Amino acid sequence: APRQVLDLEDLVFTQGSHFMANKRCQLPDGSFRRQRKGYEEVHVPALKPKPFGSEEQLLPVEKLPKYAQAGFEGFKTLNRIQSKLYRAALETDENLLLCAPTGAGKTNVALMCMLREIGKHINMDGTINVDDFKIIYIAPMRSLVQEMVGSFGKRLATYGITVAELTGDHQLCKEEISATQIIVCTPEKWDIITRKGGERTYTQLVRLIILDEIHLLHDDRGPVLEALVARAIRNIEMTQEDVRLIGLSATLPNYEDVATFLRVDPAKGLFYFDNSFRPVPLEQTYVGITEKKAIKRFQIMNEIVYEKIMEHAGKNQVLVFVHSRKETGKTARAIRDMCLEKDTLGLFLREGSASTEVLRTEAEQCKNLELKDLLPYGFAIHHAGMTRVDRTLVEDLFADKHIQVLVSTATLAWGVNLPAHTVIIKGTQVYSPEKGRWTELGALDILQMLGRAGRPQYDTKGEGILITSHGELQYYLSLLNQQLPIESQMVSKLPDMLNAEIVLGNVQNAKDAVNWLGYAYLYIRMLRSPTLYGISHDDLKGDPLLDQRRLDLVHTAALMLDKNNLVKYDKKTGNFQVTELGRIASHYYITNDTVQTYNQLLKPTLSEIELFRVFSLSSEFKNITVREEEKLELQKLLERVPIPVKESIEEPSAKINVLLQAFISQLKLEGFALMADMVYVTQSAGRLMRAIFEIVLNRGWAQLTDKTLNLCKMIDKRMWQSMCPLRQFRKLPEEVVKKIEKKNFPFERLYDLNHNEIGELIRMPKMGKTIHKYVHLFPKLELSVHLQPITRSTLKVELTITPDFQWDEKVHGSSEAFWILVEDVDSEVILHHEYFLLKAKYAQDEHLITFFVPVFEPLPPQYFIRVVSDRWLSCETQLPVSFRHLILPEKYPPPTELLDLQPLPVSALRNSAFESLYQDKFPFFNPIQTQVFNTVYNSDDNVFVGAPTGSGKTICAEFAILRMLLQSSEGRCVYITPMEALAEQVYMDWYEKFQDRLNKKVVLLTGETSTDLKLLGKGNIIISTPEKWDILSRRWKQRKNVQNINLFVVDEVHLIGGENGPVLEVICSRMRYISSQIERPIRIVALSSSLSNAKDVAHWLGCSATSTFNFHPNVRPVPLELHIQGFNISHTQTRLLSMAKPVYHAITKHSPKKPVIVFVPSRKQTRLTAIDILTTCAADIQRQRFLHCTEKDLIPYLEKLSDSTLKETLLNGVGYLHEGLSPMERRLVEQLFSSGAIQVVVASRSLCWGMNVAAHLVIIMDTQYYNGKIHAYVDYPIYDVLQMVGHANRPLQDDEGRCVIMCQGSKKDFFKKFLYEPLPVESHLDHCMHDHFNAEIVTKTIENKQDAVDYLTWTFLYRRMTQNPNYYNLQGISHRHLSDHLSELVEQTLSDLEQSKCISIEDEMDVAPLNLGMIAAYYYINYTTIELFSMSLNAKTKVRGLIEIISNAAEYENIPIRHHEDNLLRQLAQKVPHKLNNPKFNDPHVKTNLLLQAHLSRMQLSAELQSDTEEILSKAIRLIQACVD
Amino acid sequence: DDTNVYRVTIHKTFEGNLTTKPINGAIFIFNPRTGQLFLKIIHTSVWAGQKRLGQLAKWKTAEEVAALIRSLPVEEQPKQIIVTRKGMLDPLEVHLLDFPNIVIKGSELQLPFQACLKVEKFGDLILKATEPQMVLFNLYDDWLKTISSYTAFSRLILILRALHVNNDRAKVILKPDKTTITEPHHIWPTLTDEEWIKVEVQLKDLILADYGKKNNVNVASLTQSEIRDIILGMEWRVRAISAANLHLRTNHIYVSSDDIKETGYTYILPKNVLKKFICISDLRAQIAGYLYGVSPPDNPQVKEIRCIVMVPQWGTHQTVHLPGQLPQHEYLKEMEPLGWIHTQPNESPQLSPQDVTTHAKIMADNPSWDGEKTIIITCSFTPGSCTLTAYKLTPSGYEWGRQNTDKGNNPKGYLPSHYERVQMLLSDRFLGFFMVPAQSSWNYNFMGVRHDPNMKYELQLANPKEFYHEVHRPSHFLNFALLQEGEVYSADREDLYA
Repeated sequence: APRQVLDLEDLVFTQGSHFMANKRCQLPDGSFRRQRKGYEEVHVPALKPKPFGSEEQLLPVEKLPKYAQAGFEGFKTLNRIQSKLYRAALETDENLLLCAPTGAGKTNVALMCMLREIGKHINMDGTINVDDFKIIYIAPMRSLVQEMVGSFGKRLATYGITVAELTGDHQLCKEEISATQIIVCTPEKWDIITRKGGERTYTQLVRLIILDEIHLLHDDRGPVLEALVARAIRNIEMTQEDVRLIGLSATLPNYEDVATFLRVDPAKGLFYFDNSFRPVPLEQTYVGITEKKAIKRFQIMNEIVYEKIMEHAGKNQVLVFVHSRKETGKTARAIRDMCLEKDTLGLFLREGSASTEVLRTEAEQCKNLELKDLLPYGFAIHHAGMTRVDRTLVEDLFADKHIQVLVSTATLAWGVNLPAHTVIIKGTQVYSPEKGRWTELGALDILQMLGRAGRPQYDTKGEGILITSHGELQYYLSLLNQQLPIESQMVSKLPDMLNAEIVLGNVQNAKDAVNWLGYAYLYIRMLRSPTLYGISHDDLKGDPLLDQRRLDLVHTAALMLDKNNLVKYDKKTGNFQVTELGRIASHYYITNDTVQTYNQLLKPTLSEIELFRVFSLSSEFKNITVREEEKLELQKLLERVPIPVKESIEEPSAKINVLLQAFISQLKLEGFALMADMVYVTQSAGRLMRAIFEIVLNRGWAQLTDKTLNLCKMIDKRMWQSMCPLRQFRKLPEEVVKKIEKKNFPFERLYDLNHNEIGELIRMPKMGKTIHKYVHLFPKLELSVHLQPITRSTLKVELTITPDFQWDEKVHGSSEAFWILVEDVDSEVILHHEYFLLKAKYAQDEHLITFFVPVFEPLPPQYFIRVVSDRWLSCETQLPVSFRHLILPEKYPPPTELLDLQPLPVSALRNSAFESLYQDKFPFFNPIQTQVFNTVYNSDDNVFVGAPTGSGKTICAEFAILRMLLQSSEGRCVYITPMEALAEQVYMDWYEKFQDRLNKKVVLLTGETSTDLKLLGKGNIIISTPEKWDILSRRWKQRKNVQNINLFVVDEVHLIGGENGPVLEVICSRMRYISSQIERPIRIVALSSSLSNAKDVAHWLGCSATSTFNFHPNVRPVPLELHIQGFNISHTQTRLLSMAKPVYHAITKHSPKKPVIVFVPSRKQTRLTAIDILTTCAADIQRQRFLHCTEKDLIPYLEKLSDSTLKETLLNGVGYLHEGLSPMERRLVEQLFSSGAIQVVVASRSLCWGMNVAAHLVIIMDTQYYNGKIHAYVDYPIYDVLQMVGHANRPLQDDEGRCVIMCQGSKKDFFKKFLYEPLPVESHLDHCMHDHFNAEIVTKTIENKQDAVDYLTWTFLYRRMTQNPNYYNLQGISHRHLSDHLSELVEQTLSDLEQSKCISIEDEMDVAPLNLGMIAAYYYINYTTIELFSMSLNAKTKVRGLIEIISNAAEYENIPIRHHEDNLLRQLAQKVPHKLNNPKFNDPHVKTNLLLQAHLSRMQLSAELQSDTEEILSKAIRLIQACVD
Repeated sequence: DDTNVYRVTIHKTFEGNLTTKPINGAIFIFNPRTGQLFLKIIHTSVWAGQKRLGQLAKWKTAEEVAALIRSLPVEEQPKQIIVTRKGMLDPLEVHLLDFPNIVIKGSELQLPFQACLKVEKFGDLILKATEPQMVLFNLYDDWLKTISSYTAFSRLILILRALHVNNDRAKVILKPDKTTITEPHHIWPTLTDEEWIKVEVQLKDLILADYGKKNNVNVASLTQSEIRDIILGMEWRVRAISAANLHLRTNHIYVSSDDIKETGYTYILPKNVLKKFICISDLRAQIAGYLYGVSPPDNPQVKEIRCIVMVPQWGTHQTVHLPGQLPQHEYLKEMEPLGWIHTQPNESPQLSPQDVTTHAKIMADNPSWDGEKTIIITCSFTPGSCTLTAYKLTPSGYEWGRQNTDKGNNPKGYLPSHYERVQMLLSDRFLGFFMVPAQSSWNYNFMGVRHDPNMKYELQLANPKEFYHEVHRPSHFLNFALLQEGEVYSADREDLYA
């Protein structure tokens, strides 16, 4: 039966923390009730403690765990409760629950559970270094949490372990808390951290939760604690990693049910106690006021307080609890007036005239506070309201017993530990703007105010006099005794709970929603007594397992957030879909109905008057009202604002707006009511404005994002950006800011001045120095940028940003966060966005970010790139993008048509001996294949074939290869792939295709030059690599085995766009050159993917219009559906953490019956990703799903396992494909994945070139990679990832493919721009010319400057020049512009080559080779390497110096250094033989030096560096010989 | 009172449907002390082809008040426009920026201003209205001699209520005699002092008694508050407020089309820069900007303004004084100057003598720009819209504006032969950008101490902000005289967040 919704309004608790859920009270031992006029007074005496049992001794720090006693100095005698608890607190990871009176000493029990959790990680030669442990300590209050952090810092520094407090913004201070141990925080702190994602980046190492004073569950704040508990239990049962759960609460019922919700054992994990073990037994008195008029009650309270004052006016201590801001000093002078009018009675609080240090209290006369008239008497008023140090000066003489009467507020009970004999608390209520008016004070608040009566040292038994209501004193006395049951407010934020957990992804469907809603403390509550929870007994028994209640409750939150656009799904699916707006609201803690109002009010035209009004109408404060009693001053409050809300009228909207403006101007509003309204409103204002800002920026209103960044800065700093900049740095006075603000002097010209001139504006050289230092601390980012045209409407912008102010690590702190936004012509909407998060490492250095922005039909005169910090005030840097002379490339003609001819069978070619190795594999050739057949077989022409990876380009080359073999037996053919893995793999095909079947010997090029020259000439088919095929045969003139090549094939011809493609480009150029020079017609067959520039590729490489055939990637054998999946956080760590859910979910969703290859950026990421996917599938009880076979079928292949990781990962069916495993291990895993036993494979990003096992589903996750060369993230290669997406297809079975590109927000846009459209091919000949130019100048084909011009007339730049001259930045496309471009380019190239001591430039026309030039040409080394060798290698050098000279070579820096590796090689070079002077391990020069030292020392390294040293030595030989020469 | 602008009638068809025939409507405006009524009656020919009817009559009323504000003597241009009908306030505040210092407001206090068509004269004349026209009448016509404007308003309001209630007992009161006639040139019956007082008693007792017999009330025990309430009704910051609607005006353009000289140049601009420029201007604060453009290949008779240059200046009601040193900019290094342009609060079909004078004094202070090839584009703020034109000075206007020292309103040497037209075209194919000053932004509106036309300042390839931007009003934004240590007072800074 479909779920039936319930009206979620009434079934929950109204006005939390005052519920009084029990229908009766209980009397204490000696309670006495006196019924008087105007008030009934009930008194209860002190308790008699529970007697210590027989054979019971308390615990000092001696017989305790030794590593625990450290830091417990001075404390020889603990409280008996902590003593009895410490055994299990130190010996058990069981979940512990304590219920004890405030001051019992459970604090040290949790402290000891934290010390033992610290001792859980310890060493012999190493200390409690906390790289293995972390804790989350949720304390209830800000002042008490701060106090505990401050104290436990020093107490806990004994091992050097740091306790930090949680206040830090998301990304500014994250690596510092990563540099922190147990984090002390609040429930809302933890909740916001979890909705932002802060908990999982630390998780699996934070094994302890320390909840103190969880009694606020009955208060409305209970939702956060309940969210914490539910998420904790659910995620723990999914992760199987344990965690200690230690909750401490006051003595009240429902502790067993709360322990149940906390997964706490009552058997050995329960600690329950009543008020009997109290520190000082409490004698309580409730004075309940039944008076009808508050006009009588207000003075009756003064009179009764005067009575309670003259009672303890003897030797005693009165701590007065006042509720209003100035009530501290307002309760004062009332006792003074009573004492004064009493005819010299009520005063004289001392033992005489000379005694009790009355001269001290008088001589302490001057304080900035009202101590002037209060200190000479014994009664004083204390608060943080008055001052900072005056609280200290009051509390000092209070502890000295010189102030026996002190009036303060509940911030005192929230403050430090200071004792008092007796409490007198007036009011019992507060002014709460959460519900809008006066409310009964917090339960935890009243327990706090009663937690400071009675000292452990001087005071024996405490008392209290609380002036409250006679109706609420029943609840107040059932609170002071164990009679208030601890209930929950869950159903209140159950909507925010649903939204948050749906954005968090632990609950997708209604099934997971019921599983999560059963995780609340409300679940045990309803399970044990739905009575006050919303059911009658008949239906309760009819739905015993709460199945129906979780079917009802969840549905309401689901539907409400669905209407409010935080969810979107019908009753059909049940699976949740959270969007950008729901995300912004859930992450920035604004209400979901306020978020609905904001989505509906947000428009492109939002002015300031309307923006602030929309912020004031937010549903966060539906309880704020506009009272007349302050509406008189509200007129002034509207008068002092500079921006007019005047569309708003005198009511809560305008009152909130004018309160915003009055605070921003720092304007004084008399009424405490409006003051409190301002407090709450502006407290949530940052959050609301932040959510609206993220929303409107992602929606693309650039003007709205500018207004919102102005509002965000102004609400952060509580000021206006029109005010002096240095007002955000606390250093220079308001006087100095105003001195700079008096006259008209823009900030933007404050930099160019001298130190004296900077102050000479107001004529004060006394400031010039400090003002100058402030101007040098004034933040600035500097921007250079380049524009590169790829397509007509599509361009690229590459920006370099450097900090132009030296940072201040006390002000700049950890890092600088900003937004760089690419904007259109007139800058009304934003085009794209990159959020810059720059650490302390990268200041003053250029930041090189590359992102693509398009254009459209109306070619614009200039676009924009704006870099402005998040929090900064008046600090921004814009960057023009001038396109007035911009000419983009030619619109490329559309694709060749996909015509329909008969599927050609494999016997089509009349050769049976050729059909043999074709027919038995695929029954029908692809459309592209049957189309190419005619021109590729029955002709001798040069072919250029565009078809995306997976359409059969190997067959396009093979038809022509068989054609050449049919043309002649002894004809030659050389195929070239610039990808070494692709060349070896296609050689793996051709070896069985040719040697056994066709007998034509196959040879794959090798590094050994002699060996490769010999290799050619024996085989008719030679596969090759670019360097091996260029360096050799660049001088082919004499080697007669080259000019005889009747066929040359080239695989992956689009690859020109990337670096190191100039080798293959020059190789094809020279191939055609020899094809003309040899007098023989030399065929070429180039196969590549779809490219727009295919026409020019053909026209250059010798193809005509009809004899060219280029097809798009949309014409594919098995068409693929690709998707872009975003995680909106900029931190690559956060992205990789939160992408795990989409990968497993996609395995289950798109291809639950097909294999899944998950490509991740790193090799070690492969093991970790298999672990994560396994921990995501194991909770999904249908576990071990990636295996299709029995248990014992794997053991014969698992016997040869090396890493225990790989064995178990294959056992769960995952398996990883990387370098560290053996080649036979790669063979086993490939066999498993290709055969279908392992339904999943986790592959490193680099393995997408040599993937010899096909697949059905591809998940390219975290397309970034952390390159150590810049020590920063970078996009995955375009064509590599395109082949990766092609690697998910099984032509035999699948009818379509599934590719999921999981990428960030900015890194999925480039996907949408480059993936579904094909990609052209670019020519980098302008950059990489000198190397091949030098080789050919030596080889005597390039004989003069004009000869180098002739050389230019052959290459790929020659093609793309007038196609997109904006790529090489050529200012012209006409004849003279192209002529001058070629001329000057060849000229500067030959000039630099002759300056390098490589060539001789005579007459400015002729050129010839020299010693160095010939050396380079022969040894195949870069000109830079040869120049450094020529300039360094001198007379007296030795092996050591030559090692560094050869290590700093050009071809030696291509090897990278990975993440956090600057320590391994550092400790290695600590004991390495030849030391260095100021080297950084992030330079591949010092890295190759370290590899050389290690290889010379014959010490075994880790594989990550072993591969590197191998690659080094495999190449160093040519450089060695050249340097000896 | 736009209650009467919308009118229809229902009659039974042969189908069974209640067939609707639209009828003559009218938007009424009243002024008490003028005793003045102006009813703009449109005949039923208006709503023949327009699908929407109610909101259509509302928009018609708003645009009608707009054009009436365009036609009425500025001496009578009022400060506030009070509206009986709420929906007027929106379209009125959209269209009445043509009186931008005229605020628009609705009345919670309602007036029987439409039901005063229960007089045979006005109602009959409204239904007999044969074409569109606004007529006026004198309501309290006779009272003002020995009565007050205030009492005339109170009396008309009460008698109007009584007429809207029954009008039959009201006719009994208004024609209690056969010899007492009403002045036909006046609206109401010309009665003596005691006669008008007795009529006040009649209308007030009518209101009170009908109120009581309707509400089953003891209407004699009601106070004077209930009686009065029932009878009479129901019982630069201006710039910072108005200028924010500059985006709504952009999408309403008028390009002056008239006789073609057909020999000179024709200026074609992309309208996005004009939108953004009226957005960085205001309703009265006139913005000045120098145009830059290209002539199309093989199209010398066309001059497309493809870029805007904003240089340091400020703008006032009728003039705009721009930098005498003119713009140098690489983005326009291959460009030419086509002249100047200004936003305008006031609407007339004559090229400003001050503007053309600055133009000729710039073409004579720099001969690079061609005088006949220089044009000044005025963007006038018409009723809820912008109307754009571009006029050019010949040698006649050039001499006038060059030697002309006094830039008064109608100086000695203004002439109707002085200025000349050029035709301009909006275009949706190509877009440019704007370039503004370097070390500050364009706007020194609030800052006159930093103003000069000889000022040294570069131009920058970037976009501008609105007129009232937080930067270019440095006066009020830095206005802060604060007592700091008030933050220690009320030290309850409970945060609990982050």
